[PDB]
Amino acid sequence: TSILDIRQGPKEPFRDYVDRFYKTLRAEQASQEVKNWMTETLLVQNANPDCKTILKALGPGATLEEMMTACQGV
Amino acid sequence: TSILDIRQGPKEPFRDYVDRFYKTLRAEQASQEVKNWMTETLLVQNANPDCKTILKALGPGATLEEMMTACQGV
Amino acid sequence: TSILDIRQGPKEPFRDYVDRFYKTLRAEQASQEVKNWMTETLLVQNANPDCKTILKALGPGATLEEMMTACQGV
Amino acid sequence: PIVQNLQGQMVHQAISPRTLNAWVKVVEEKAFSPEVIPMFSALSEGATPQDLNTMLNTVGGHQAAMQMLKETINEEAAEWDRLHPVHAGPIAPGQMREPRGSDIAGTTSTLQEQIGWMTHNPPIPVGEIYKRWIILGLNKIVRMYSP
Amino acid sequence: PIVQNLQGQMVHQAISPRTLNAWVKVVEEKAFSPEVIPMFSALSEGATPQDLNTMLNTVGGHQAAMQMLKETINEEAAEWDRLHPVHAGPIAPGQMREPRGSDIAGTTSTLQEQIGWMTHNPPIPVGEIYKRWIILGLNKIVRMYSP
Amino acid sequence: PIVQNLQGQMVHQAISPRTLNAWVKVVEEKAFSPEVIPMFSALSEGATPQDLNTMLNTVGGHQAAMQMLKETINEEAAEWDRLHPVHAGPIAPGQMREPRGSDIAGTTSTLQEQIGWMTHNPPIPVGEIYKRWIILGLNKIVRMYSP
Repeated sequence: TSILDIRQGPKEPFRDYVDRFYKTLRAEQASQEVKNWMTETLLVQNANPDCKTILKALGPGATLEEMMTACQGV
Repeated sequence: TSILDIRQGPKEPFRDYVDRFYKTLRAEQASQEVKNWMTETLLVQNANPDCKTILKALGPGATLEEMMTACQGV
Repeated sequence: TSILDIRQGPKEPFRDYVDRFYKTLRAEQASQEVKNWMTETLLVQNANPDCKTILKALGPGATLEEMMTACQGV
Repeated sequence: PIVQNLQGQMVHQAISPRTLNAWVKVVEEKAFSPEVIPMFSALSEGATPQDLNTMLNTVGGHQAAMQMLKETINEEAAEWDRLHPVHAGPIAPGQMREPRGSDIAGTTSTLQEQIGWMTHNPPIPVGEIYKRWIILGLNKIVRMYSP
Repeated sequence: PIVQNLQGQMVHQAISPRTLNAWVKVVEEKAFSPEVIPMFSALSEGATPQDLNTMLNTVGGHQAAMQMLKETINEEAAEWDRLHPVHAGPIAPGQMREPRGSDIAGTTSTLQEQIGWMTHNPPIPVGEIYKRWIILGLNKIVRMYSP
Repeated sequence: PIVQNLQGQMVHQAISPRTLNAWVKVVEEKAFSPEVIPMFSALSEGATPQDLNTMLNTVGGHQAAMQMLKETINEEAAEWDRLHPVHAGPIAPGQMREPRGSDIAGTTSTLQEQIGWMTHNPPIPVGEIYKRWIILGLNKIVRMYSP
């Protein structure tokens, strides 16, 4: 399965999705800079509308514990 | 789950509650003095009315074997 | 079971067939040159029409990752 | 790990498979539970950075946590480099080089280099520095993964 | 494997059955998962080519992958022979012969020969050359077997 | 088996129960599968004929195969005797006797005799001769027991 095919379900906790992401990211062998680009970009983009909304409110500069606690009720 | 969210049921033995308390207290990393404050304070406060009543009669200076044997029939 | 009796189903993924082939090839004890001949020949020949068609388009010189990714949707 | 031999010297010996598997099994069974940290600490006795990356790299599952840890290890390493600047002028022929955050993380150093630093006199405890970063990052995880 | 004895010399000792079985069990359980590569690397510590063919030959199942690996090992070996030509004139009585791709793959060399190369001064790391080919071929597999 | 001791001599040591049981378990689980042959080969490292009959005699089940093997071992042994005739005149006091097919099969020789031949200088590899017969007979079985 390709990294672009990794997406969050409509009922799937973000948490279970983030695990899937760094597992597939774990099978990507690209430069770190590209993998940083993938992190800030693709993760949020394939996140579900309800959490996506939430993550837009965190702004930039956000870290994984704060994202992970931010989308917990969703 | 937060330490403030730890409370004793209306039918729950104190014993099962005290176990829950020092497990959650086991995941708190605060100074010992603060954790002493939590011990004497929060434990009794979230204890159920029937045992709470019992514990008020032990007075201060009480230790865990005496609290644990004090609320046994409740 | 003989190596000539190894064939791909009409709904069977190629992948599951290629596994069967090198398992049976694993129980053949013939010279390497003969086993090379078996590889390029018998594998494609007993492959199903839909994939067979696909494999004909790869031409010669093809390697197993490219064959295996080539017949994936079939 | 680097262990003391019968002769009375410190030499490297490899870690054992049922030690490896015991590390695996702990993680399988108790996931993020606090008992993992003393457990880790015991099984990391006399361990190298190299052995510590081996233990972290051999994890399966909990990849969100594994990434959070990595990023904590690099932050703590960035902080090592900040706090301890490189030293004045060229490296002496008679001496061996001071470590960076990445040598502590095992990344830029070789095993023989990791044995030089630890076995040499004075010895430098690059295991124990990485160990605190691991334990610190373990606290981060434990605190987050509390529900 | 070739291990250091108490006396302070490098001697060959056989690999253990519960090591063997641990190799088997890893493959059974985690198939093509990435954790297999650090795992391999730890269990291949101090290992010979001969022991590495033993480990590859003792696999059951995943024969498409096992063939892809073989063919990668031969390609990497063909490449060894290409990059390193044979040396000028006859082999000296005082010296031992340079390895080929097939000696690295363990095929054309004997154990005592594999111990000569590794134990001799300078030593040549024919394990580590095969190890990269195995790891490289492991990447090929992992990348393919991603779904 | 005959193993090298710390002192630097070749001495006999007994094979281990969890080695024995590992041999049993392989046969239980993988029956006639090809992985049995490398597996055998590893567990037969440094083994005597006597230990090899022990391993064959301790099988349960697959008695048609066990008989086919026996009969292959005797054929290969008959062939040893054919190809290598007995030598000229009486046996020297200063020397020890040449083996027959049945000494290789372990039958007519004693352990101390099996240790004489292997430890002596030049050594004779009576294990490796029986080993090929076992592997050859293993091919016969594998080929038949393919379905």
